[PDB]
Parts: sequence; C-alpha cells; structure tokens
Amino acid sequence: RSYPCDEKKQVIAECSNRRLQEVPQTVGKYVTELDLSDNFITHITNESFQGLQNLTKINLNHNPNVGLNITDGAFLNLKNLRELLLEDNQLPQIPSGLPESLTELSLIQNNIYNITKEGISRLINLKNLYLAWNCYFNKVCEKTNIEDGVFETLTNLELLSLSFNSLSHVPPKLPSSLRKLFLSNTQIKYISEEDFKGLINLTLLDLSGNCPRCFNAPFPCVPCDGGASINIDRFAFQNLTQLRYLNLSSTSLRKINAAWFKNMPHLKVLDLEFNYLVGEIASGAFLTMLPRLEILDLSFNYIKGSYPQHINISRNFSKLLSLRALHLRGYVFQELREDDFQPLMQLPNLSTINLGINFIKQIDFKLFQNFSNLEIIYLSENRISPEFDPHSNFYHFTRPLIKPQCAAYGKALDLSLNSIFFIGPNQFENLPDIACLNLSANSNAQVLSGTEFSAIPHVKYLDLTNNRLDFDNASALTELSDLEVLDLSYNSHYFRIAGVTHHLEFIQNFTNLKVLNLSHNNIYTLTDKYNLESKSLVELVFSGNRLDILWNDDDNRYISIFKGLKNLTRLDLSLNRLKHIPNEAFLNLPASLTELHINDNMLKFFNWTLLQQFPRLELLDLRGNKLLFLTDSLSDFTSSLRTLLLSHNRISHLPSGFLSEVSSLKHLDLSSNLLKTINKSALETKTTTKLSMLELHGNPFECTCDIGDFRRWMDEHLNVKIPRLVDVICASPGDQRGKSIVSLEL
Amino acid sequence: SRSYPCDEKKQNVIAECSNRRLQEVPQTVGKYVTELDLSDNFITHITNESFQGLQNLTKINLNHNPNVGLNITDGAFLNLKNLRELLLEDNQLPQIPSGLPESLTELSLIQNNIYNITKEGISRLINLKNLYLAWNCYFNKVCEKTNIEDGVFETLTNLELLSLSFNSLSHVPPKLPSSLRKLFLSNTQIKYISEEDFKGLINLTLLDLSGNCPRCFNAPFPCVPCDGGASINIDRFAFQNLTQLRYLNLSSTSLRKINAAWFKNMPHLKVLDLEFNYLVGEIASGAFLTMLPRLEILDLSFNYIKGSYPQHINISRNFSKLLSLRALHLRGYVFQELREDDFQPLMQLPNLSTINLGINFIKQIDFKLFQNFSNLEIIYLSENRISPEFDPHSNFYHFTRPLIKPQCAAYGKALDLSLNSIFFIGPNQFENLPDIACLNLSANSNAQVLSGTEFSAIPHVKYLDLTNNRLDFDNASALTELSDLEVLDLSYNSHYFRIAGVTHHLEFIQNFTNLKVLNLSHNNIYTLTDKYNLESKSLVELVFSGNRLDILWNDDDNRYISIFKGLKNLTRLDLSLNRLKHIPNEAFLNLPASLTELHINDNMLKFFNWTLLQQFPRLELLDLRGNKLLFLTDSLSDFTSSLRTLLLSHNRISHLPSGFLSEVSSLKHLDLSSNLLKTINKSALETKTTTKLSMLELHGNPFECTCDIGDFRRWMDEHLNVKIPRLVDVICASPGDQRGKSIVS
Ligand SMILES: *[C@@H]1O[C@H](CO)[C@@H](O[C@@H]2O[C@H](CO)[C@@H](O[C@@H]3O[C@H](CO)[C@@H](O)[C@H](O[C@H]4O[C@H](CO)[C@@H](O)[C@H](O)[C@@H]4O)[C@@H]3O)[C@H](O)[C@H]2NC(C)=O)[C@H](O)[C@H]1NC(C)=O
Ligand SMILES: *[C@@H]1O[C@H](CO)[C@@H](O[C@@H]2O[C@H](CO)[C@@H](O[C@@H]3O[C@H](CO)[C@@H](O)[C@H](O)[C@@H]3O)[C@H](O)[C@H]2NC(C)=O)[C@H](O)[C@H]1NC(C)=O
Ligand SMILES: *[C@@H]1O[C@H](CO)[C@@H](O[C@@H]2O[C@H](CO)[C@@H](O[C@@H]3O[C@H](CO)[C@@H](O)[C@H](O)[C@@H]3O)[C@H](O)[C@H]2NC(C)=O)[C@H](O)[C@H]1NC(C)=O
Ligand SMILES: *[C@@H]1O[C@H](CO)[C@@H](O[C@@H]2O[C@H](CO)[C@@H](O[C@@H]3O[C@H](CO)[C@@H](O)[C@H](O)[C@@H]3O)[C@H](O)[C@H]2NC(C)=O)[C@H](O)[C@H]1NC(C)=O
Ligand SMILES: CCCCn1cc2c(n1)c(N)nc1ccccc12
Ligand SMILES: CCCCn1cc2c(n1)c(N)nc1ccccc12
Ligand SMILES: *[C@@H]1O[C@H](CO)[C@@H](O)[C@H](O)[C@H]1NC(C)=O
Ligand SMILES: *[C@@H]1O[C@H](CO)[C@@H](O)[C@H](O)[C@H]1NC(C)=O
Ligand SMILES: *[C@@H]1O[C@H](CO)[C@@H](O)[C@H](O)[C@H]1NC(C)=O
Ligand SMILES: *[C@@H]1O[C@H](CO)[C@@H](O)[C@H](O)[C@H]1NC(C)=O
Ligand SMILES: *[C@@H]1O[C@H](CO)[C@@H](O)[C@H](O)[C@H]1NC(C)=O
Repeated sequence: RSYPCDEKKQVIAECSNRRLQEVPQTVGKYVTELDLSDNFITHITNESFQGLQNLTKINLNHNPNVGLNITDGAFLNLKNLRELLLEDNQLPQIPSGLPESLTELSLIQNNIYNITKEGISRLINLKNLYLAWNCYFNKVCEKTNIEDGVFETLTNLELLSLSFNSLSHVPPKLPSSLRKLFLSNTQIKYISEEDFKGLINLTLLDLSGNCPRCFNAPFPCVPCDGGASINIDRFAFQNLTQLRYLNLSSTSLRKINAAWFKNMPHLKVLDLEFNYLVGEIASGAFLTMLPRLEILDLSFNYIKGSYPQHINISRNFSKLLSLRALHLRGYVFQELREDDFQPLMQLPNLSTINLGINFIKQIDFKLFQNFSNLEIIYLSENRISPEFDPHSNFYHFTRPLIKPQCAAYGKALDLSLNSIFFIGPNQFENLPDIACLNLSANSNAQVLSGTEFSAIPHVKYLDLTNNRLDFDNASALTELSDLEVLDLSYNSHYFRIAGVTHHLEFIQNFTNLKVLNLSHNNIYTLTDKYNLESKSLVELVFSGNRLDILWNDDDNRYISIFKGLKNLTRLDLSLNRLKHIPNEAFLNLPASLTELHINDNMLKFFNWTLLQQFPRLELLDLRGNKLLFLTDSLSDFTSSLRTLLLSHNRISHLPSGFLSEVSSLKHLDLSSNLLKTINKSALETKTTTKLSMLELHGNPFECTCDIGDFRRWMDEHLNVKIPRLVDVICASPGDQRGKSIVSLEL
Repeated sequence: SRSYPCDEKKQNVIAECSNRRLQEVPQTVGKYVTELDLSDNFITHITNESFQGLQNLTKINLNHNPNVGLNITDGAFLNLKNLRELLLEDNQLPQIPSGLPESLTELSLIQNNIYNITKEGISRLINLKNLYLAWNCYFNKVCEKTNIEDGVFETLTNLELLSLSFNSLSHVPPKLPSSLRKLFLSNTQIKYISEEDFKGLINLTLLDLSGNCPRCFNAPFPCVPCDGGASINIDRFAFQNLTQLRYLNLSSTSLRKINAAWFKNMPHLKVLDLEFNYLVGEIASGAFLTMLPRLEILDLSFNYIKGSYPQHINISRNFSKLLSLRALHLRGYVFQELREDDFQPLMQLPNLSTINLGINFIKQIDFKLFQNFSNLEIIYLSENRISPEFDPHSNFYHFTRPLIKPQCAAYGKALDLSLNSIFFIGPNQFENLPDIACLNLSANSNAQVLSGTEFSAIPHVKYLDLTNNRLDFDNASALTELSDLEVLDLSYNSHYFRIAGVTHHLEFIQNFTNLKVLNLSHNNIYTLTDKYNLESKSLVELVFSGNRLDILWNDDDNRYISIFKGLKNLTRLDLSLNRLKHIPNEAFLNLPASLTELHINDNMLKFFNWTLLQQFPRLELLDLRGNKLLFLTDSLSDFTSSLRTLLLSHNRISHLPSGFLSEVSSLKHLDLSSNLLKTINKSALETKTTTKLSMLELHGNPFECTCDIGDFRRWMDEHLNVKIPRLVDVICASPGDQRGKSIVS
C-alpha cells in the first residue's frame, strides 16, 4: 500500500494535490513518472529525488500551491529524466544545471525574463520547449531578454513556444529542426523575410495577437500605434513549404497578401479571427491560393457599430475546393438569402457552416439544400424568429459545435438560443433530412400537437431544453416516429402551475425512443394519465422534479408512475426532495433496472429489503442524503450489486457482518460519513469477495487503540484500494487530530 | 446557569424547546415558564409525571412528536390548572385522549388518526373557545368515517370556533352551540345542506363548505366528485338565520347556479370565495350579484369551461351593483382578448382597487380600458400570452401571499406583466396607461437593446422589475427616461453578459439621481466595454452576487480595480457567490469608504487582509460566512472601532487568538459556528477589558471535551449577558465518551 502516492501500471506515482511539504521519501522502485503537482513544496535539492534514478518524468506544476526554491544541479543526477514540468512555480530564472537527457521542458507561467545559454543551450536533446506566459497583460514584469543564439544549439528542437512574453522582434538563429513555433501575443509588429527564412520543416506558425484588435477585449490589450495592422514582408513566408497551420488572429489585418501563400501548397488550417476583414471577405484574392485548405476561421471581423442587411461572400470562395469547415461567427448581419451563399454551394467537402452570434433575424432555409454534403448547420445565438488555460486555444473554445451524441445520427441543425417562440406549419420546409435538431433556449411556449415536425419527420435526437413548453396535447411530437433521444430539461414554466393541464401521454407512442430527459421540470402533478409508459425506453432522467409530492403517503395516483417503462435500465431520481420512498412505490420501479440514482435527496430511510425485487441492479447511488443505518443482511437482498455509493450521509456505525457474503460488490464508497471506527466483523467476509475499492476519506476517525483492527485489516487486504489515504484523517484525540490514520504508532 | 435545553425569553415567559431531538420532556424547565413549545422532537410518551414541577403553564405545544406514535395517559394533563391552550397536531393519535383539564380554552388535534369525537373526550371541556379537529381522514389515507357522538358539542356553550374540515362526515353534525362564530366543514363529503343544519347559529360570521361535491378535473390531490359530477345541494332557506355572515367559502362545490335567495338575509357579506365551480354562465348573468352591496372581495377563479378558449370574457352588467367591491379575482377563466367593452360594468365601482387576471392565456389587451376605473391600485396580469404538504393552517384553494411585492406596491399603482411574451417593447406598448409606479416585466423572454425611449409613456416608474429576461445591454441611455427610478432589479439577465465577444454597457447607471437599490445578481458579469466602473451619486445598495469578480479582479488585469469606487453613497454591498479565492489588496481598498455592510459570503477565500478594515471607519457588519479562511488576526482593534457583527460561520478556523474577544470593543455579534475549533484556551477568553459581545455562535465546532474546556465553561458561566444559541448543537466531538454530549453537560 503506497503512501502517500497512488500507484498504477498504465508506472505512475500520482502524488498531486495532497498538501505535501516536501518531495516524499517513500515512493516505489518501479516508478518512472512522479506527479507532484498542486502541493506545498518550496525546496528541491539533489537529495530530494536521490533514491529515484529510474524516473523519466517529473511533474511539479503548482508548487507551492499559494516560490519554488531549486538548487543548481538538483535534477542533474536523474540520468533518465526526459520530461520536466515546472509550470506555475514563481521561478525567477531558468534553473541551472538541468540534465542533458531532457527531451521535454515546460516553464510556463513563471517569472523568467532571461532566456540564457547557461540555462538552456546545454540541453541539446530538447524536442519541446515551453516558455509561454512569463510576461503579459498587466502583470508586473520586464521585457523578455533572449540571449542571442541560445536556441541554435538545440538541433533536434521541434516545438518552441514563447507566447505571452514581451519580445518585440522574432528571435534570430532558430534551429531548422522546428515543426511548430508559437509566437502569439509577443508584441511583435514587423515580420522581415529573415525571421523564418531557414525553417523549411515548419508545419505550424502562430503569430496571433501581435498588433491586436483591442476593441471590447476581455483582457488587458495594447494595440500597435493607431490600431495599425501587423506588418508582414512579402517574402516572410517564402521558405515555409510544409506549413499546414497559420494563426493570424487579432493582428488587425485589413488586407491579405495572396503572395504570402505562393509557396505554401499544403495549407490546411487558416485562422483569421478578430481582424478587420469584411472587405477582404467580399473581394479576397488570397482564396485562389488555398486550394488544399480544409478549415477557415473568419470569426469576429465585424465592423464596430455596423448591422448590415446582408453578408457579402466573394465568388472566389468557390476556389476553396478542399474546404470542410467555414467559421463566420460575429460578422453581424440581418438576413441570409439563397443568393448570398452561391459561392459556397458547389464545394464538394464543405460539411460545416458556422454562423453563430451574428444577430441574424431571418434565413431562407431552402438555400441549405442546394449544397453537396452539409452535415452541420450551426445557427446558435442569433435573432431568428417564426483565467486563460495556457494549454488551450486562446481565441475560442474547442469543444465540438454539436454534442457528438447528437451529430452521430446524421445531418444536424442547431437553432438554439434564438427567438423561435412558436413553430408554425412551414417553419421547417425546404430543409434537408435533419437527424439532429437543437431548439434549446428559444422561449418556446407552444402546445405541440403532432404536426410541427412533419417536414422533417426523421429527427432522431431532439433537444428542446430551456423552453417554456405547454404540454397540453397527447399527440405532441408523435410525427417523429424514429425518435431515439428526447431532451425536455428545464421546461418547468407550465409544470410548476397546478391549475393548467399537463399531458405526458405521447411518450408511449414512440417505438425507438431510448433516452428521455425530464430533469428540472418541477413535475408534481399531471392530468388524467398518471403513468409514464414506453416499451422501448432504456434511460429516464427525472432529476429536479417533485416525487416527494407525487409519492406523498396520502396519494396513491403516482404509485406506478415508472412501472410501465418496461425496458428501463437507468433511472435518475436525484434532487427530488425525497424524505422517504413508500414501499409500494419503490417496488413499482421497473425490475429491469441496472442503474438507480437517488442521490442529493433528503432520505432519512431506505428499505434495503426491497432490493430483492431487483435482480439486475448493479449500481445504487444514495450519495448526499441523510441515511444513518446500513442493513446488516445485504447478502440476502441482492446478488448483482457491484457499486454502492453512500458518501455524504450520516452513517455512524458499520454493522458487523455487513460484507457478510456480498460477493458481487466491488466498489463501496463511505467517504464523508460519521464513522468513528471500523471493527473486525464489519469487515469479515468468509465468502469470496470482489471488493477492490473502498472509500473512507472525510470520516471523523477515533485514533485510539480501537483503530488497530482496521489498520491491521488494511495490511491484511492490500488488494482493496483505499484512495486518498492522506485524507483518511484522525478526528480525535487532539495530538492525533490531523494525522492520517496510517501515520500512527499502534 | 443558562437555561437548557430550552431557550428562555420574555414576551407579553416563553421556553423555546423545539426541534432538538429531545427523547423526553425535560425536568430542567424553569419553574417560571408559562409557555412550553416542545414541537418537532422525539417524544413518544407523555405521563402525569412529565410536567411534574410545572403549575404555571398556560400553553403547551407538542406538535410533530415523535418526528420519524405519541402515547398519552388519562389525566396526564389535568394536574395543570392554568393550561388554556394545548397543541397536539401531527402526533399520530388514535384517540382524543382522556381527562384533559377543564381549564382548556383551545385544543388542537389536527393531523392525527381520530375517527371518534365522543362526549367522553369533549363534553366536559366547557371552557373551549377553539376546537381544531381537521385533517384526520382525507384523500387516500387508510381511514374510517368520522363518528360524531350525538350532541357532543352542545355543552360547549363557550365554543366560538369549530373546525372539522378534511374528515369524512356526510352531514353537518346537529346540536351545535349557538356561540359559534366560525365553522369549518371543507372537504367533509357533504352533498346536502339542510334547512336545519345551521338554523340556531345566529352568531356565525364565517361558514366554510368548500370541497363538498368537488370539481375534480385536473385536481392536484385525490379528488372524488359527487355522483355525475353533481353540484352541492343547498336548501333555498339554508342560510336563513345567518344574518351575521361576513365570510362564505363555497369553492369547489361544483356550482352552476347561485341562488340569489341564499343572500336574502345576509346583508353584511364581505368575502365570497367561489373558486373552482362552473360559473361561467352565472358570471355572464348573475342575479345573485344584485344581492351583495357590501361585498368587498369576490373570488371567481378557476371556473373555466374545460376545452374552451373563448374570444372574450362575459361580465354581466349586474357586476355594477357591487358598490363595495375592493378586489375581484378572475384567474383561470381562460379567454383570448380583453376588450374595452368587456369590463364596462366594473368601471364605475368606486373602491375596486385590485383586478386579478392571472393565468387566462390572454393574448391581446386593450390597455386604455384601465384608465376608466375609479381607483385601481393593482393590475395583476401575470402568466398569460401578452406579446408586443398542504399546510393545515393555510388556505387550501390558493396561496395567501400578496400579488405584488409590498416594497414595489408601496410606491403606488402597480402593473404586473411577469411571465408573458412581451419579448420586445415597441413604440406604443404602454400608451394610455395610468401613472404606473411599479412595473413588473420579469420572465418575458425580452432580448432587446433598451435605448432610453421604451418607458417614455410611463416616465414615473419608481420600482422596475426586469428579472429573468435576456436583456441586451448595448446602449448607455437605457432606462434614462425614468428620472424618478429608485429601485431596479436586473437579476438573471445573464444571456448576453456570458458572451465575451458581444458589447456590454452599464454606463446608464450614473444617470439616475434618485436610484437607491440596484440588483445585478446572477448575471455572470465578467467583462464590459469601454467603461469598466460603476458610478452613481445616489445608490445606497448594490447586489452583485453571482457574477465573476474572480475574473474582473484576476491578478494580471488592472482594469476593474476601482469597479465600485464611483458609487459614492453606497452603504450595502453584496459580493457573494463570485468564486473569489482572494481579493487583491488594492481592489479591496477601492471599495466605498461609506460602507456600513459588506457581504463576501460563499466564495472560496483562503486569506483576508484584516489590516485593510482600517479604511472603512463606518463598516458595521462583515459577512465572511462560507469561505475557507484559516486565519484570524490577533490585532483586530488595531484595525476597527466600528464593527458590530462579524459572521464567520462555515470556515476553517481551529484557533482563536489570545485576547480575541474583548479585542472586539464595538463587536456585539460574533458567529464562529461550523469551524474547526477544538477549544477556547484561557488566552482566547483572557480579554484585557470586558467584552461588549451579546451574541456568540459556536455550534457545530469539533470541541474537545476534556478538563481542557473547563476554562471556557467558567467563561460561559460568568458571562450570562452573552447569549449562545443552540447549546444542544454546541457539542463534544471528542473524546468518546463523549461525542454528542453538549459541552453544557
Ligand atoms: C375558505 O375561506 C376562508 C376565508 O374566508 C378560509 O378561512 C381562513 O382560513 C385560514 C386557515 O387556513 C385562517 O388562517 C389562519 O388564521 C390563524 C389565526 O388568525 C393564524 O394563526 C394562521 O396563521 C398560522 O399559520 C400561518 C401560516 O401557516 C402563520 O403566519 C402563523 O405563524 C400561524 O401559526 C392562519 O393565518 C383564516 O383566519 C381563515 N379566515 C378567517 C376570516 O377566519 C378557509 O381557509 C377557506 N377554506 C379552505 C379549505 O381553503
Ligand atoms: C492559433 O492556432 C494554432 C493552430 O490551430 C493553435 O495551435 C493549437 O494550440 C493548442 C493549444 O495551444 C494545442 O492544444 C494542446 O496541444 C496538445 C496536443 O498535442 C494537447 O496535449 C493539449 O491538451 C492541448 O490540446 C494544439 O495542439 C495546437 N494545434 C496544433 C496543430 O499544434 C494555437 O493555440 C492558436 N493560438 C492561440 C493563442 O490561440
Ligand atoms: C439529459 O439526460 C441525458 C442522458 O443522460 C444527458 O445526456 C447524456 O449526458 C452524459 C454526460 O453527462 C453523456 O455521458 C457521457 O458520454 C461521453 C462520451 O460517450 C463520456 O465521455 C462521458 O464520460 C459520459 O459517459 C451521455 O452520452 C449523454 N447521452 C446522450 C444520449 O446524449 C443530457 O446531457 C441531459 N440533459 C441536460 C440538459 O442535462
Ligand atoms: C435584488 O436585491 C434587492 C435588494 O436587496 C432585493 O429586494 C430586497 O429583498 C430583501 C429580502 O432579501 C428585502 O428585505 C426583506 O424585507 C422584508 C420587508 O421588510 C422583511 O420582512 C425582511 O426582514 C427583509 O428585510 C428588502 O426589502 C428588499 N428591497 C427592496 C427594495 O425590495 C430583491 O429580492 C433581489 N431580487 C432577487 C430576484 O433576488
Ligand atoms: C386555467 C387552465 C385550465 C385548463 N387549461 C386550459 C389551458 C391549459 N390548461 C393549458 N395547459 N394550456 C392552454 C393553452 C391555451 C388555452 C388554454 C389552455
Ligand atoms: C459579434 C458582435 C460584435 C459587437 N456587437 C454587435 C452587437 C452587440 N455587440 C450587441 N450586444 N447587440 C447587438 C444587437 C444587434 C446587432 C448587433 C449587436
Ligand atoms: C474531399 O474529401 C475526401 C475525403 O472524404 C477526399 O478524399 C477528397 O480528396 C476531397 N476532395 C476535394 C475536392 O478536396
Ligand atoms: C444545444 O444548444 C445548447 C446551447 O447552445 C447546448 O448547451 C447543447 O449542448 C446543444 N445540444 C446539442 C444536442 O448539441
Ligand atoms: C429494449 O431495449 C433494447 C436495448 O437494450 C432494444 O434492443 C430492444 O429493442 C428494446 N425492447 C423493446 C421491446 O423495444
Ligand atoms: C414579478 O413577477 C415575478 C414572477 O411572478 C415574482 O416572483 C416577482 O416577485 C414579482 N416582482 C415584484 C416586484 O413584485
Ligand atoms: C445618499 O443616500 C441617502 C439615503 O438614501 C440620501 O438621503 C441622499 O440623498 C443620498 N445622497 C445623494 C448625493 O444622492
């Protein structure tokens, strides 16, 4: 049982976020990677790691966790160290006498303003060198000094990142080994033809945020004199024949010199966000130079204060023969016509068009059918009617446009966050065969009645979340006979009113429906039909409703509410304010359940016996309740249960014979409870057990001699992992107070 | 000592002993006690020895015992000669128990399992004024009919209030005392009211017959109609001698016809609740309207015809005979358009102040119609379609809470248009309205750019509610037409705020010369355009809860460092729920010097620079609850002379500095509950002077109960002027024995 770290093969010592004061001295021989991020370590000496020659990767990010002291040659011993992460350590300098074995070194987010030869030029094996985010924004720092020729000695260097430092010119004498070069936000105003002249291997170049476009910047932003464009010499890119990625976002570009791409036949991704390129999108000589380009990002090039009637796309867009994705967020215009996108219509591979955040008031949807294979039509965040992760893209989020669960079904159309407050009879005509539709957050209050989706009747995943839907007709959505996933979360507006009717009967009319989400609808009363019924349904999410009201002891109408979900395997009843479940109501839950969540309720009572009616239940989640008794006879009540989740309850005593003969149970979580001790027969199985994971952190353990039968049990069963031992802590007595229980003389 | 377990206070001696997990009555009750509240504990037995040394009790409350039956002997109570009032609600009692004292003037047996009202239990108690017997047999509880022993209430000739509602009776019991003022028989399974059921009750001011022959369609509880969904049947002459009736409740009694005859001899009738009947026909032609010239409140709500969405509502011209009507509630009638002509009858009523039309799915309104009334104060149009468990002491048919927030309605004429679809306010939206002072436009899906002209037709609005919209704050003259605005709620308009790349402008704030309260809560504010500071000469309160001051004040951004400094008159600032892990010194120092109240609760603060309080001489209250602070300063009075309340509950303090209390000086209230304290060392309570503390909170700390805590107990024994709530929850964590034993024992 490793302590304090958590070990595994995958051979990694996970030692992060554990209030460590110093490199622990207790780590296994077979360990090759040590992760000590997020601790309180302030010193590193050549002792620190002395009995650890086999380490190939150390991670010391974020130490002390709110300046790390490192002795010259501290790691110099570690003769197999390939990767050293020293991010966010308040380091005032590159550490002296780093080992030559390093292929990877990260000094992101430090106070290093001097990039010296003593520092680095030594380390001739480097492939990846990260020096970003040392001087930036309103931080108190100095201009970055790069010793001349410091990088030329690193002749296998492939990735150099110096972003978010004050450099003012590209540094000279860079090794021709380079594949990727990040120079974003370095306050460079001029690129000469010398700067990159030798880098014949470069696949990526990032010059974003030099001469930034500052208007409405969400960060401290300093533009070049007068808002000036960055100045890029005609021949600056002439020997960059392998470039596939070019980031020129926020460089205040008004004009794109086509000749920049004369010698760049492989360009795949061009990022041109936050520029002033309305004019060049209408004209655009440079589009003829990019016949292999697959992704083009021209987001946020809107003219301050303008709201043009229409968008203006050059005919030269038809020359982007390989184009797969076109991002045109934040251009800002009122109407999209069939004609305005003619140049895009013959591109064979264009599968994504993104027009989010343009305040578009109207669109001629028939246009979209005139395309070869659009798969994703993203119109989120428009007007349509009836603090910076260093390792992430700085100019936008990188999560996919459409949830992949929805996109997997086919053609997707995302109309979320609009003003489509009522769906009328022709709203969806002239559309392609949409498989995935997002109407989330449209302030939609209509009564759906079985015809609104008849022009796209093959929708398979329908997102209707965050509306105000009025469920006053039993034929709602029944035109969608292939429906597989229906999300109705956050439609509480009408559900919360007792006096209006509420019809959930249409659920039974689907033959392929597998997942239904009814969460946060405040459901506590229904009209006429009190049961949910489906033959197909496999997961129901019912969190954030009022079962406590539906199952009131004095009302029997909802006693069978879920029973007719004949195929259900997964049911989520969290956040339903449940004090107790009536025995009849619990026994009327579908017997096909394999997963049941009743967490974050106020349960003061669970009848363990009724599990006997649930021969397939593998997971029971009772976290975040107020339970205070565990049955002593669980072996009698289930033989399928694998995982019991009982953290954040008020369990004070673990009964003797609890494990009894529960052979199937593997994961038992009893963290954050009121356990003062565990006794021998609470632990005894005479059977063959599968238990491998047992969570006990956050209990107020009594660290008298009564704790020894459990300490002994830990040694007796090293096959059972107890995570976060350093959080398995002595409450009493006061000297023991704050001790981990394993750290005690018994 | 200090009283224990109960809290003792004086009012009009009350001993609050509620909700403490008491396994039994204490024998540590102050012999001076007159009112004993023991509700919501785990008491399972009551005996003749339970209240042994306790003559002086006039009132006992034992409701909700045991929390999850209560067992009470014959005459456990009669030894209490001064007991007038005895509350035994929700105790799962099989029986009106025996030998209750003759002194009783009030007895409550609401919410038990009693189906036998016998002479044996009830008829000896001739001093009763109020007898509450409701909610023993109802809905789908396992349940026998209520047997009311013949003439069992006739000897209680002091009885003014009898409530038997929510029991199965089938008829009004006969032989009821003529002293009755108030009679509650709602939901008792009565289908017929006879000539004879009320004729000796010439003193009745209130009769409740609601839920007899209920209208059951879409009911939120198990509801059983009368055969054929038939109406309650009430003899023509049933109310003949009810001359004193002020209040009649006939809700949910399936009425289609109101016999104007029922009111012939009811000249004082003031409130008539007819909710949930079938009265659309009567409302259209009601002869009974001519019988009610002193009616003040008429509730006709939820009388809709199922499946009908009529174009207009049909108000009988007879409504104009209700010359005393103050309020008219017509929710849930259901109709599409309100026209000027529809309400003609109402318009010459002198005192009609409240018109309520919530939940009618109305689509179009002729707003100028409202000008034509005498003095409308409240125009409640919430929950429509306008475009550009059951507490036994509550009213069962609706909530009683006000229709308009009092703070808003205090300014004058109120118009509530919350929960509509007024997604855009256009040039004439508000023409021909009266002079509106309080305007509620919450939850209208409104996403427009407010530009300073949208309220021009009601320029004297002083309380504006705009919460839960999607407002696009892109123009610095927004709202500036409202020169008299004092209160502005912009909570939950995060839609556009959360998007970094659109413009956000709050400069309009400085323009208001009368603005006192601004609520910007839960807007997810983390970036604004061009102007980064909030400025106002007048503003007194700003709620900035649930935004991202963690981003606005991130260490490498100086832009928002004086965000709140231009609020020169501010005294209350709320900065809770902003995810703050630390406030930078300078940003703290730039908070208004006028502050008297600062809330920085429910953030993640690890450190607090106490020294900085030196800049806030008026600061009286500091709320740091729900953070992660480990450190208290040892030199507080070096930094404050003003602080009276310091709230520190739910932090990580496990040590109090030497001298800390009586450092306090002006400090009246210290809350240190839910921390990590093991003791309070003599040092901590040492105190150079004598503490000014009157309240100290310490419960839910993990105290170590060894002779190490004697110091503190003797501190506690000395200073009886320092109250400690919840001593039951001031608990031993260690050793064991004894955890869970209060440090008081
Ligand atoms: C039919 O119509 C009549 C109205 O004409 C209605 O009668 C009202 O019933 C309620 C009880 O539901 C009475 O309200 C209570 O009155 C007492 C004493 O004045 C108060 O103590 C009660 O307050 C308690 O609870 C309150 C909230 O739960 C708390 O504020 C407080 O702490 C108290 O513990 C409560 O206000 C009301 O007095 C009568 N009206 C008259 C004029 O007597 C009746 O309820 C209707 N029937 C149905 C079934 O809805
Ligand atoms: C300008 O555009 C370039 C090219 O698109 C961006 O390069 C991309 O940068 C991100 C984050 O800096 C890289 O992601 C990270 O890299 C590795 C993947 O090997 C992964 O371990 C991390 O989780 C993280 O995903 C991404 O690799 C990189 N793209 C390529 C092809 O190298 C760049 O970020 C943009 N510049 C700015 C300031 O936004
Ligand atoms: C309504 O309920 C549905 C169904 O539970 C929610 O969608 C589901 O969301 C979970 C994420 O919480 C998805 O699980 C994830 O799958 C990915 C990739 O396969 C995996 O990496 C994650 O570890 C996790 O397993 C699940 O796929 C998804 N199901 C579907 C069908 O989309 C939905 O999010 C809920 N809606 C709201 C508004 O909360
Ligand atoms: C937005 O902020 C305002 C100002 O704080 C909120 O209105 C205020 O709400 C508080 C309650 O949090 C009111 O105080 C209470 O008032 C009653 C009446 O005296 C009293 O019984 C209580 O002791 C308490 O003091 C305060 O009066 C009120 N102020 C105004 C001007 O209305 C408002 O609720 C917030 N809005 C939202 C949606 O959260
Ligand atoms: C007060 C509401 C009574 C029953 N009712 C009427 C409804 C409705 N439920 C409901 N849920 N929606 C409606 C939409 C348009 C017109 C009428 C209705
Ligand atoms: C991507 C938008 C750039 C700046 N901008 C344009 C806006 C706006 N912010 C904003 N907040 N609202 C708008 C409403 C209508 C038309 C344009 C805008
Ligand atoms: C389109 O993409 C396909 C990959 O599915 C590829 O094989 C083909 O080269 C591309 N065609 C053009 C014209 O770029
Ligand atoms: C729909 O849009 C909302 C908001 O833009 C987003 O949160 C959600 O994931 C989207 N749904 C799908 C299925 O992509
Ligand atoms: C039940 O669910 C399974 C998925 O496990 C599906 O294949 C089967 O068709 C469903 N049964 C019915 C009757 O729909
Ligand atoms: C406005 O309407 C909402 C929704 O009905 C309500 O919660 C809020 O308190 C009302 N505001 C005022 C000021 O009365
Ligand atoms: C400051 O606030 C007080 C209290 O509302 C008010 O009386 C006074 O007029 C305000 N001062 C200014 C300059 O607006």
